[PDB]
Amino acid sequence: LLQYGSFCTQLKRALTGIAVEQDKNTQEVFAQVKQIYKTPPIKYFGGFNF
Amino acid sequence: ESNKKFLPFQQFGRDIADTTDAVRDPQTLEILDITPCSFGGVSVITPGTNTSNQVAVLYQGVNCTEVGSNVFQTRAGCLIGAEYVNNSYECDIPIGAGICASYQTQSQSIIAYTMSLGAENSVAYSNNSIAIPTNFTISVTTEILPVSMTKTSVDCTMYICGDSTECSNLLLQYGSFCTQLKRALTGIAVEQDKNTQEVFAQVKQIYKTPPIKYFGGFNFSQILPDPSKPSKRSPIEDLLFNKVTL
Amino acid sequence: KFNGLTVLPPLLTDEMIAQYTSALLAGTITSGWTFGAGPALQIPFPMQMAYRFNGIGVTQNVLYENQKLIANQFNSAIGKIQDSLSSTPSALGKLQDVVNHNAQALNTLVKQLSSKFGAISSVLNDILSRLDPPEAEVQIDRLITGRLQSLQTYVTQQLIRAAEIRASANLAATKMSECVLGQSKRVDFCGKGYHLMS
Amino acid sequence: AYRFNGIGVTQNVLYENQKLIANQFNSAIGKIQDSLSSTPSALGKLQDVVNHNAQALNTLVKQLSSKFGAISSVLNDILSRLDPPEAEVQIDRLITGRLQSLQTYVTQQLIRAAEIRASANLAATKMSECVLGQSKRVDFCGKGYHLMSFPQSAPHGVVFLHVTYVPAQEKNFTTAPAICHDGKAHFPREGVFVSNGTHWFVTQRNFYEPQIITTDNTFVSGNCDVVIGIVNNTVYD
Ligand SMILES: *[C@@H]1O[C@H](CO)[C@@H](O)[C@H](O)[C@H]1NC(C)=O
Ligand SMILES: *[C@@H]1O[C@H](CO)[C@@H](O)[C@H](O)[C@H]1NC(C)=O
Ligand SMILES: *[C@@H]1O[C@H](CO)[C@@H](O)[C@H](O)[C@H]1NC(C)=O
Ligand SMILES: *[C@@H]1O[C@H](CO)[C@@H](O)[C@H](O)[C@H]1NC(C)=O
Ligand SMILES: *[C@@H]1O[C@H](CO)[C@@H](O)[C@H](O)[C@H]1NC(C)=O
Ligand SMILES: *[C@@H]1O[C@H](CO)[C@@H](O)[C@H](O)[C@H]1NC(C)=O
Repeated sequence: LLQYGSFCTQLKRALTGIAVEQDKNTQEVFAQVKQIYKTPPIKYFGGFNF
Repeated sequence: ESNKKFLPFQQFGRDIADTTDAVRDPQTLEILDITPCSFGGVSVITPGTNTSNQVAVLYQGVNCTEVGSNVFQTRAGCLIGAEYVNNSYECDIPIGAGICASYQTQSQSIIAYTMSLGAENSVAYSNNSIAIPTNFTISVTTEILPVSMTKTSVDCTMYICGDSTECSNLLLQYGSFCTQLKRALTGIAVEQDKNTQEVFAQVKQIYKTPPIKYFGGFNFSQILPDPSKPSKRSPIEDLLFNKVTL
Repeated sequence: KFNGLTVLPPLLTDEMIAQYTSALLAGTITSGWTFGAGPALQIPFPMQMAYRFNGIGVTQNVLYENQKLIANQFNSAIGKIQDSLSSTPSALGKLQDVVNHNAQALNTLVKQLSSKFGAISSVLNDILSRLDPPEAEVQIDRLITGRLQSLQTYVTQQLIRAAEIRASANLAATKMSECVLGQSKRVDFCGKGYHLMS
Repeated sequence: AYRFNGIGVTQNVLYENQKLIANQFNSAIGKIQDSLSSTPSALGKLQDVVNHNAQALNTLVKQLSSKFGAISSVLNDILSRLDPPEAEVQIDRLITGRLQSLQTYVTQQLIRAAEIRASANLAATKMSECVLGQSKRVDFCGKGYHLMSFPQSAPHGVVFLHVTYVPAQEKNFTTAPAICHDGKAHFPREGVFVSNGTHWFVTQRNFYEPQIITTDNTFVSGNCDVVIGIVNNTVYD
């Protein structure tokens, strides 16, 4: 197989790029805010139920 | 040892993937399960060579029992050469399920930790209180977007056969793949031109700025073209063209 | 664990994504759209909802005189959502298709290892221990070619799928930015009707 | 001032703060060159294209030295070293390998071109919507409240400079939904009722500017016994 060439390097590169893009997708979609806000202990909002 | 109920006439065993996973000993009638030996990949974590030469090694998906003194077991595998701490920082080098690694002076060493999402905050909601701003700020941000790429063309005969007539005659027997290749490359090049044409050619008139550069106190010298230099580019454009180099 | 095929864990765990979602919910409940363009500013919820009513083109007194009815309608609509999700069998087909496609691709790639491609056998170990070196290469070459072709096909299919997945993720990010952190005026972009919140 | 009115702030806010806004804009513009120069990976997106193209071409060129199961990887020697009736067996393998390499390269190029076209379409839409006008979409032309944008050209790409308005220096206040007077409810036309502790004013959206409550900035439209949390105070005429 070593005589054929360097197809496996290309395959590995493609798979690694796919994985990195997969991580970046969730990073872009969900990590929108830079602060971790917390809801108040009392759950009254004028009659709205959450 | 196998808990498999072999009928008195079967000899081997198979699975969904159709591979051997059980066998009976000819000398002693006993069913035995066969499992593949441990294997995996190795990753090397290191800062820049300008910083240091210390490295850490991650064996992916391997229990630490199978494989300097500091060894850690993450859900991504076995980590060797790094120390774990409670301190949570922003991620520096991603590793696995919420685990990151960094080069910290503590002296200098490689540490592993759990990534931190951000700073905790809690706004004071109430029945009849509001918050109103009393001042403002003007901010300027940048965004970078690619448009086009290089256009290339390939000759089949010169690449495959060079100048050999016998090779050309042999290749002529295969078919008409080269016509398709040429068509694809030509289409790619035409689309590459069309991308810039659509992005930049928005206006049909060439407007010119007035000779006097007064706009009520606003300074636009950094983005307007510079007539002193020959290529007529703004300083920011000069910096952009100098930064990107093959 | 297959033959050289491994699955890598994602960088972010499920708990971290849940924390992000909870932070977004708390911000949009306690501050409105202010926290999406700067510091978060407190405001009572009925005042914010009256502001949204004014945004869609209705005066505030319409809401302030119908607070209980609007709250009851919102509560009932929220309550019906769980039943609607549970009753429909194909409610989450889009998310199941990804897992089905990945499993099918991996199963096909694994199953391709049992083909002979024109050799005496599909196992290298027996050929090594049954023939001699000067004649095993002829059998080995065909297996090599077939397995290389299978790997190339799998990689191409994975790339083609990843492109579409990236497009869907970009659309989801745009929707999160425009429908959750603010109020949209684009028609049929954040639901059917006049958009209020998400 | 028209753009300030577009984002929801009155003109007198700008006309009374012209020098400060100009100074802030000048400083923000000045910091951009330093920000671009200091960051090493500021222009990675544009460098990735060149890197990918060079890597693909280098791999395609390097593939010409493989033998693919022949005596040699050079046709010229085989032609001058063997005879016609036996050179075809060696030539066929080289032909097949080089054809496969060319097909792989072409497929990769097409797959990359699709993504490049998508990015170009997004850039064109951004140029149309953020530069030729003022956008109200959130986080589409920067972070904050969009004011304007400026384009610049870069190798194989474009750079957008977005100018945005960010509030600052907030303060606590006490508010009420409506004001009761003479058995009549009063709602603000535009703004919100505010109180410093002893008196009630009406202020605008994103800038503290109290005003005396009058019939010219309110409408009655209702009664006093329906609104929850109403606060009663005098209304001047
Ligand atoms: C590693 O081996 C030990 C042996 O007792 C076992 O308890 C542990 O669960 C193994 N680790 C994993 C991740 O399976
Ligand atoms: C994190 O803190 C806990 C507290 O009990 C401790 O048990 C654990 O060892 C700490 N992790 C370290 C030191 O890596
Ligand atoms: C807010 O107002 C409601 C009346 O609708 C009242 O029941 C509640 O106690 C108030 N909140 C607090 C914190 O007192
Ligand atoms: C507004 O009130 C809250 C609660 O009293 C307080 O924590 C916050 O600091 C106040 N805002 C400012 C700008 O001081
Ligand atoms: C609130 O406004 C009135 C009107 O001028 C003023 O007299 C009063 O002092 C203000 N309250 C405080 C705490 O300054
Ligand atoms: C004005 O408000 C006070 C306090 O809420 C209330 O006691 C009083 O009855 C109101 N005035 C009238 C005329 O109802």
